[PDB]
Amino acid sequence: PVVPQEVSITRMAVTTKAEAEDNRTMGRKHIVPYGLYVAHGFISAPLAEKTGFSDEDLTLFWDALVNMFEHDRSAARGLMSSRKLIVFKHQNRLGNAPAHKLFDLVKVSRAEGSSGPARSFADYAVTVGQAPEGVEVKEML
RNA sequence: GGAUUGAAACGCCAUGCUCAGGCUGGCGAGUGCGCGCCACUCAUCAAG
Repeated sequence: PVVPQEVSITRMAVTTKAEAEDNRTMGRKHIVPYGLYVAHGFISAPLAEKTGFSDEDLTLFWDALVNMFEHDRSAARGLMSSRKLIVFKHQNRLGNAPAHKLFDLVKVSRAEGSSGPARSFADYAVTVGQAPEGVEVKEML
């Protein structure tokens, strides 16, 4: 669970002449002190065959995922980054094991020496179990 | 391999809590109160 913090901020300039008539406005800004998010995804090769999604497209997709947040900087988003990317590659065109059982292999738990609310990625320990025989595990990050 | 009222779908761009203000002015621990009254080191033991 995350506990967003509300930050009150002020601005020197007023926007309208009406409110000018002592001249400052107070706004607020919502931030998550820290949070680690898990995103699942699926790529269907049979659908790709119907639209030409090729291997160069897949490599570009992995590149986007690992570099997704590098160009999305803004005043509101703070610092976001991709920490880890596990890819399960199936031998067969359609799958070889149930997806939900593969997602279970990625265990995310808190480091041993860390207590209290998490404030950095170092407070978490992430491990990947052994995948079934028909699936290959790749760690792009 | 035609159709999961489906297929596609950012809440998003940005914004000083600031400018400043002695905890101060001053107030005896002080007046006083015997360690003191007594009590043998002593009764013996060649020098070789």
